[PDB]
Amino acid sequence: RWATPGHEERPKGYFMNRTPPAPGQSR
Amino acid sequence: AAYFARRAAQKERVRILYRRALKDTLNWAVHRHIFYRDASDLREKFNVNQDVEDVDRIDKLIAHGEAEYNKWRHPDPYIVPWAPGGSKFCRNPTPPAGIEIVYNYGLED
Amino acid sequence: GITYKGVTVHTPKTWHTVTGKGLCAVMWFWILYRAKQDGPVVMGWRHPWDG
Amino acid sequence: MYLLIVFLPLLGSSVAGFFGRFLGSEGSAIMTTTCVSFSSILSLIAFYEVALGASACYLRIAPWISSEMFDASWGFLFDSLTVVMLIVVTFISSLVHLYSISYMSEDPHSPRFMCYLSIFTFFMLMLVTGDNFLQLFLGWEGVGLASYLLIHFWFTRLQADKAAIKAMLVNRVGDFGLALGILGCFTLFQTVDFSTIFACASVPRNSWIFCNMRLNAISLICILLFIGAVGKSAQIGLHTWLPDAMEGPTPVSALIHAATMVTAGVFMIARCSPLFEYSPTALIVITFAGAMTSFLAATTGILQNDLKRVIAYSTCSQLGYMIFACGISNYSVSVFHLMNHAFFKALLFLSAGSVIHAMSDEQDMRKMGGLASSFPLTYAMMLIGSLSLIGFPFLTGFYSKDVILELAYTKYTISGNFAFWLGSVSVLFTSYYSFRLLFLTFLVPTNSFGRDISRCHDAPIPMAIPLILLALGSLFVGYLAKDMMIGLGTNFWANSLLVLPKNEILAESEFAAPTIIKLIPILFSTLGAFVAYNVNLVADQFQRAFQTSTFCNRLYSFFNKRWFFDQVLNDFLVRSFLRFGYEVSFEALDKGAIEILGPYGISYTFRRLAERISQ
Amino acid sequence: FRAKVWSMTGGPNCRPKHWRRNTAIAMFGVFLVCIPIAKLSAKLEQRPHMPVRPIPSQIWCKNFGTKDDYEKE
Amino acid sequence: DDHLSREAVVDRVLDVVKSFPKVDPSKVTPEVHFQNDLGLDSLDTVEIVMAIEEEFKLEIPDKEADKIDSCSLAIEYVYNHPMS
Amino acid sequence: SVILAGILLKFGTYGFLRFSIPMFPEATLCFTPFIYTLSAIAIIYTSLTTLRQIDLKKIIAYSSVAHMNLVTIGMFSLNIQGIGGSILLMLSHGLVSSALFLCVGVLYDRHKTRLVRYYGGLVSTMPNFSTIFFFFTLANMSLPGTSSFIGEFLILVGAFQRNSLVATLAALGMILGAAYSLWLYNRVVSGNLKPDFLHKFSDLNGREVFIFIPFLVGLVWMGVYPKVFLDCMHTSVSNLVQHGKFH
Amino acid sequence: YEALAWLSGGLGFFVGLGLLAVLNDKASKVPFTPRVYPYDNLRVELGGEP
Amino acid sequence: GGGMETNKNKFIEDWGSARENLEHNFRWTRRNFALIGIFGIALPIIVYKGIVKDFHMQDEDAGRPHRKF
Amino acid sequence: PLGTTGEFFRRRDEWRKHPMLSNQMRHALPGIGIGVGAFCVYLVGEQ
Ligand SMILES: CCCCCCCCCCCCCCCCCC(=O)O[C@@H](COC(=O)CCCCCCCCCCCCCCC)COP(=O)(O)OCC[N+](C)(C)C
Ligand SMILES: CCCCCCCCCCCC(=O)SCCNC(=O)CCNC(=O)[C@H](O)C(C)(C)COP(=O)(O)O
Repeated sequence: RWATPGHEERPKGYFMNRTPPAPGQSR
Repeated sequence: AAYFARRAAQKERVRILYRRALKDTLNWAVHRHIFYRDASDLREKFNVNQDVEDVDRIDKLIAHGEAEYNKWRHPDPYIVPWAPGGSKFCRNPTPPAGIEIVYNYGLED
Repeated sequence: GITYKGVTVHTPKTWHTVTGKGLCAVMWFWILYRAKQDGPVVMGWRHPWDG
Repeated sequence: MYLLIVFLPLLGSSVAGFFGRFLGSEGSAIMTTTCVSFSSILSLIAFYEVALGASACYLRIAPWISSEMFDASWGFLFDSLTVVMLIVVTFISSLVHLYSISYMSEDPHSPRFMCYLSIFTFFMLMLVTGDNFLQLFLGWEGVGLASYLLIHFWFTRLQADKAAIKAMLVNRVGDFGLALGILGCFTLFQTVDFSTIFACASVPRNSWIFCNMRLNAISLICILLFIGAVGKSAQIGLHTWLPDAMEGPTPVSALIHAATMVTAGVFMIARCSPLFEYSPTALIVITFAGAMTSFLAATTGILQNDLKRVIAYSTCSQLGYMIFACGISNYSVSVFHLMNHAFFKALLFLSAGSVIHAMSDEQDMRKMGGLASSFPLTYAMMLIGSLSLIGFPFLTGFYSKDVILELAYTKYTISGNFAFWLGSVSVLFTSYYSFRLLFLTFLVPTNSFGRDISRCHDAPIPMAIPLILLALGSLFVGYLAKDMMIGLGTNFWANSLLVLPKNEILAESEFAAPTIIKLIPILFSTLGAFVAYNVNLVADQFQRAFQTSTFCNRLYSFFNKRWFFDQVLNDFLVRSFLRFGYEVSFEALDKGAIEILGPYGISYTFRRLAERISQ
Repeated sequence: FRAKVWSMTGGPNCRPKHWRRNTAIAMFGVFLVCIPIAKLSAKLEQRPHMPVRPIPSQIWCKNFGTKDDYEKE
Repeated sequence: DDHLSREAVVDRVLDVVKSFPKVDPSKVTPEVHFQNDLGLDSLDTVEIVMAIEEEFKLEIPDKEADKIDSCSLAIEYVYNHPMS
Repeated sequence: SVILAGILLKFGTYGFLRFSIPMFPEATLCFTPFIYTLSAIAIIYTSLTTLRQIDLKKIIAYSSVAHMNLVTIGMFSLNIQGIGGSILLMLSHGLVSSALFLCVGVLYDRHKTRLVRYYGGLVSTMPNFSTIFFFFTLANMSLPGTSSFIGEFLILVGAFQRNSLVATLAALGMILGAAYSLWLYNRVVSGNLKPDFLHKFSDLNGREVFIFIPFLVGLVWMGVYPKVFLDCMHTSVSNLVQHGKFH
Repeated sequence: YEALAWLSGGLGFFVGLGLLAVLNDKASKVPFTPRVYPYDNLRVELGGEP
Repeated sequence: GGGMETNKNKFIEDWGSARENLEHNFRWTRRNFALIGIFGIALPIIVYKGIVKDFHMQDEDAGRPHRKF
Repeated sequence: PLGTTGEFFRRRDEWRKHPMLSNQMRHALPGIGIGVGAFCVYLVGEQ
């Protein structure tokens, strides 16, 4: 299992539980 | 009397104590080629009376059996590792069924 | 390993038996090797190093 | 370069813990282990350039506590004694790191495990390389902290939580003595460094004023240091933690229970060698405690029926043997047995873990029977390790146990003879339960269940290479190190280990041997082999189960419950403390007694005095 | 519910797709910051003793055989 | 972690009472109780429980351990239990 | 509540330094055993009282009481290092107790229970809060490498140099400090998770995460390199210790 | 409370066997003589005065 | 299931806000007198005597006469 | 064997034999058959 890609599109959880906005705008 | 509630308790205790005695026999008999003879001896001992009808001749017998059984306990009895008392009880328990985590807490306006 | 009425044992891999045998034989030989050269040291007879 | 030996494991641990989401369960496994292996290679280089090229290396980073004439610094002491333990800690830590990646491939929280392991590696490197008592004290406390964290690896596991808490309290009560020792030795020398007290450690000859009565000064300091080492070596005083410490994961237990934190208490004595030799009173009580602990553990391990529990008592017996070795000014056999032990018990721990996790995670003697032919590799490994453990003639363990027993016999002091007797009678017990372990498993009809045997899978290759390396070690290292470091005045230790002229009995420990006592522990070993084989293979019809009337079940309970220490100590100390912290301090001191001055104590007093004043 | 909590040290089975890419960066990150530790230590490691045989640490070090006397510290 | 279904459990569970010598292995049924239909002594009730425990690693709590007086209760139980 | 143990608790203890020790040189010496026999038994009695406690706030306050009773020993033990260690311990305590009350108050602002019975298994969730709480508990656990240990080691050194008996009782305090704080940590954020009471809960957002950053950096800075703090006040402590006497 | 009764015996064996090592007096049973060094038992290299 | 606060079980509320106020219980009883006289007047006196004795023994070793204190 | 319960127990777990693992008596010490031969080879030749 050292060659298969991981089954994760993004690290689970939100940093400081702040949901990222729609792409393109700031924080 | 004609009340089977008392005898059903007797038929319950006999099975419970037989199961516990067989468990302890397995614990004491680390090797099994002695466990066969020991288990046979325990089974035969439970058939020594096998004919009790009077209620006055059972309480003394159950008290004597409990006292004799509790005298040897094998301080380290067998418990399945995932059993309640084993070596991996609550190893990696299944997460609780319903719990949610809110994200936007501590915001303003 | 061939399967039986409950014990369907799996045979050990190729390198989990020959490696063990050929590594344990080294220790078996080494016991006597140290019992021959440095063996006469601790027996009470023929103390080595100019003795 | 010498800073890379210590700081690389810390850096790897920090980056793995901070970015354990950036790296998968295998990225941290291949990164922290690689960093630890690089540190091990650095330690090997330092050993080549110091142990053989005899020139110790010294340094000082920055002043830690720059108070008045209390100079505390971040310096390290890369000494000849220290680098041997650098090898011991780094090699075993890297091998354990390689061991765990196979074991932890199924355990979810993988990266946290190598993070904790690297924290432990960094802490004990800081301890062993240290040169100041207080700067060694941070390593001393960090070893306990990492031990707690690793045994507490299973936060859900209730037993692990209680075991970790009790281990922390008992270790704190233990190193209480050492903590007192730092400032005990400071009040006579007005310094805390090692090189400035080993230069002149024999000059002070005055007394003190302790709590009760005036006693000696140096002897009291050494007594406190030994009490501190008790907590980190499971001596007679406080050894409640180690038997219950194997409630966590296995790969750490090969590193914390039988390999390295084992070495902390003995290395306390070993590092401060020219302090205990000038306190003969402390040496005698050290010998008593070491022999007592060794015998107690050796007779403790025999009844227990678990893989990890019994070998913990074997580790404690080796602890007692090493403490005695450090108690008779014969520190050579102490470090030699330390180096041997870190091989032939770490190997056994890896073998036990391999046979445990490959058999549906079961560690028992009563239930699991025999499956030796199912897999010969790790059984050959564990057989080699056991042969070292008993110390079969002309093996790695023989070259330590034989010489330590001979040294015990030679010294005619009131403690030498008693402890030699205790060690001789403990050899029988250790050779008994070691072969009991060899027999109750893999050499009996299989008493396990029919499902686990079908689900059989041998040791994976990445976890077998550490076993191969340890087997290669603990078959040649004893022969290689017998001459070079215990060889009647070997010139590589220099100032690392100092032995006083008066208490130097080595040559007559070999040239005055009666030959009727040197080869006797092999006789107890073969007698134990015979009795164990007879009881556990053939003659078990009455020799195994004793269904007598009285005094025999209680004999079973006395050693199973380990002398009721967990009962008497608990009820009479901690239960009483918890009872009187609620029914004494919270009843008759603050809440209820002097609270007659706060609410309901004076508030109602002024509800009568103030009332009858308007009329 | 494990996906909701951040688990800064990584989730239980956190397996990023490009974990090899991150591991390459992490290993490179250790090496680049390890050099200042090695470089800053070169001004340290005072060992007045001269080994009987030459070691390979003479190229980056000079604090050996120089601090002989102890009357001008 | 295969979690064997009813197909592989109907045979293993019934083999326990099939090997019992007191009961004749000619009219053994997946749905039968040994009290009356099979004619077993009232003491050997828990012995079958121990024997099946030696096959599947699971120990029912003693409160309802002997509540299984029928072969059906044991097999539905051992399927219900996940770690068996 | 974070400044009752932050600055409102340091008035009297610091008031001893400025208006009692140099003010009454001949009276503190005559009353030294009384302060010892008060503080040594305080560190024991309060610590024992701490164990049998259920409220989350009260345990931290009792630990603060024990820390102040410990620093009082090192302050009245007139030593050039005892007083400096007293000041270091007071600063370190002002940091760590403040951090601990914020840590136990962020739980209250979300659930409002203040009971350890309800709290449990908070490592399976809000792990960042668990890490911060563990770090600050270790700081209160009196480990070397944190600013506290620098604080009480000098206290013990100053006490032992004067009286041997008082140092043992004082160090009983840091022995017993592992009985309540570690128990609280393992009973609040490392137990078995219960969904019956804590149905839902979040983790620390950007505010309380940044709140602990100055605390953490100051803690580590004054723990690993307390030189600047000692450097800035060696003259004043020397002047304070040497007063009234001329030998 | 019955455990304390076994506790006394368990430690009693250790101290009892410790006293037995006093009843044999192995100190006087040395088969050799105390070790002696040159130069006043190496007085110059163990302290004292040059 | 949208309440972030605890359920505040009835049987736990009394346990919580009962130990908070123990003045009513701990007013006058036989065991209280023994406990107070053995652990609030006895132990402090013993430890104070030990401390002053230690100071006196320290003074004697140096030879200086003990202070009255 | 006999015992009215022993025969059922032994008969049920009759797979404990496992002829391949019938008895681990020769397998207790695996490396004798090669070590002694190697020792004899190295001893008879260097004379
Ligand atoms: C003596 C003091 C020295 C300084 C103190 C720092 C030493 C290390 C102390 C912290 C060690 C880690 C303990 C963290 C708490 C353990 C429990 C926990 O909360 O785990 C968290 C935190 O995990 C961690 O362990 C993070 C470790 C970060 C610490 C790394 C720094 C250690 C090295 C720094 C030492 C100082 C270096 C010198 C500075 C000059 C999450 O773990 P998960 O694997 O995600 O499991 C949670 C379950 N669930 C996924 C469902 C949420
Ligand atoms: C090491 C530990 C081992 C323990 C050994 C000591 C155990 C105690 C030994 C001393 C006491 C005994 O003999 S324990 C022997 C106890 N035996 C009985 O009470 C018989 C009861 N008989 C009945 O109820 C009816 O006749 C009937 C329903 C037909 C029968 O069916 P069951 O009975 O099935 O219900």
